[PDB]
Amino acid sequence: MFQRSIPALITPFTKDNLIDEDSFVDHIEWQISEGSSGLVPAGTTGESSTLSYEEHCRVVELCVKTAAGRVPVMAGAGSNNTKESIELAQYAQNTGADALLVVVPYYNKPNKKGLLAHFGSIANAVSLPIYIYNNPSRTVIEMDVDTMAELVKTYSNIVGVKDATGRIELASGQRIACGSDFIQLSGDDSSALGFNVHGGVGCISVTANVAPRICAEFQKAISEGDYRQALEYQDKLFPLHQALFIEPSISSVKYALSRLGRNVSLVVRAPMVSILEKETMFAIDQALDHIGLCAG
Amino acid sequence: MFQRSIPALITPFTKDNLIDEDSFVDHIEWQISEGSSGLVPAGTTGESSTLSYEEHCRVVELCVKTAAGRVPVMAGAGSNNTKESIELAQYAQNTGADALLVVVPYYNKPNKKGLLAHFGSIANAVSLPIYIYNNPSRTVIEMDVDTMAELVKTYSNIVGVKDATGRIELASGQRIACGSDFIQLSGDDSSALGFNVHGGVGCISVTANVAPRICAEFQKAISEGDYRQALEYQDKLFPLHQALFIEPSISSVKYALSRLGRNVSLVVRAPMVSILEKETMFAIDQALDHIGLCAG
Ligand SMILES: *[C@@H](C[C@H](O)CCC(=O)O)C(=O)O
Ligand SMILES: *[C@@H](C[C@H](O)CCC(=O)O)C(=O)O
Repeated sequence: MFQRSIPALITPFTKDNLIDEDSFVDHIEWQISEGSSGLVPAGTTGESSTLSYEEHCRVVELCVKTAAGRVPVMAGAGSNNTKESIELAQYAQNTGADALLVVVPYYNKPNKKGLLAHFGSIANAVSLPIYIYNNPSRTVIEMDVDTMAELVKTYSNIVGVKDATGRIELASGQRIACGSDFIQLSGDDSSALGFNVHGGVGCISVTANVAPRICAEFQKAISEGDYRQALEYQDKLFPLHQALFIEPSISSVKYALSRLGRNVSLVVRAPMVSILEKETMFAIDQALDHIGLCAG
Repeated sequence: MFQRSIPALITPFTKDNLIDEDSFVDHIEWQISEGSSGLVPAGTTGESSTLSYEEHCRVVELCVKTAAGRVPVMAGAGSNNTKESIELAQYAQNTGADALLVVVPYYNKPNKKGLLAHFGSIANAVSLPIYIYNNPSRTVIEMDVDTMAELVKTYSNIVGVKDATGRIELASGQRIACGSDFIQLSGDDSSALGFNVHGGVGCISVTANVAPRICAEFQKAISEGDYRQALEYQDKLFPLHQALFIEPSISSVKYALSRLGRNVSLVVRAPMVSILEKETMFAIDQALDHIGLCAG
């Protein structure tokens, strides 16, 4: 269901700090027309953390309605509060999402028994497919492979992972422990290539917000097994992947989209700030121009 | 104003998962009469992550009303959403708290400019004193000494830190950069002793929930400079400090309280669980015995 290039969508805001619904719709429609294969609304890159419950819901609802069944929609539905996670998950299901992205809880550092309680309680509350989002560089704790295997064996609707560790040995470990039917998606743009040759089938990408066509061509070459050509795309994209997290990628992505002429404002919600260092903007600009993304 | 032993109060829950207000009030009265010098409601040990906005406000208000001026109340106003922190801080001010505890944002990983925006925005929205809560073992990012010193120099109501790093060389660096009027409180029970000799004046403690009297006598000895007696207290408290975070401390503390006979249920909110391993319960029990606290 989910494969190849899947953007973790930004959430654009207006000058008055409302959800820029028009810009969000245009972004989705542009992403699809450029070759993105699925959508993740209200994830990390979507500034989930600074959305109200009702904004989060509205963002998922809007993304589902815009996609119009052309590509699958994996709703962000995870916080570090299980009850709230269940509420976001059931909303996503009732509004028509195709699947759920559920992060390992951040900040309160549950132990393994808590992870089993968290994901198990969510899996029992919806019938949608659930993707475990493992990102220790933000959550500190890391779900280990025994726990992930245990969840897959226990809950039929826990069906894959987003693996943002960037340590691709874990892709081999997860493939062996959870089965080759377990759907592995990279959560780290810069190692997405090797992740797939170890068994991944796509990437939930930051960079695809900014460069969806070549990210899509990149993932298409991999799925055709043209790895020589995938390596040529990697050398072109890698400087951009890197330039976009010199500072928080949410700021950097909106900076780049606005530079490219997309109708996306620079506004972000605190504690993100839109002001970038000049060295950062210069790195992003050079990487964009090396790919040749400026129309004019 | 804030000094010696200050418990990060647990939030007790009923069997039906409501806030157990009578238990919370009783815990506060007990804490005060056993010699705790301040209270921090709705911090990390308070399970702030799993309180609704309303319940968080209720915990703070109920703590303020119970304390009734006897000891100062430093309300938890932390989240990784700046707008929400402002609302929590303004609720705390309007309900009568004496100060605010504000964690460095977790999960979304702001950079230095984001920290200045986050803490600056909060300092502009309230007139209460603010304590920076630095805990990179949960937030990943760590506020550095230059950023702290700049906040302190810029905003008159940024007055202190909770320094939960447990690297006490930072207490020296923060003392020199921010000045000796800067109020430094340890956020790490096991190194509170050395933290104070480097310039700290108290501890926001997990263990004080369980053994408020001994922790109070421990901090009293330090403030009188009887460091020989303080080391004697450290040797008796250290096994309890360590036993309480074998597994998550919020579960471990509530288990310890019930083994002491207090009216605190074991209920915690997912993704925390109350089940502890046999070895964890035994390590806590023996640590409690070693302080004669229960057996002798
Ligand atoms: C997933 C896409 C990326 O994994 C974000 C990675 C990061 O840590 O910045 C998402 O939910 O954004
Ligand atoms: C502050 C007290 C401690 O630093 C908690 C220690 C931990 O990281 O668990 C608080 O807000 O609980």
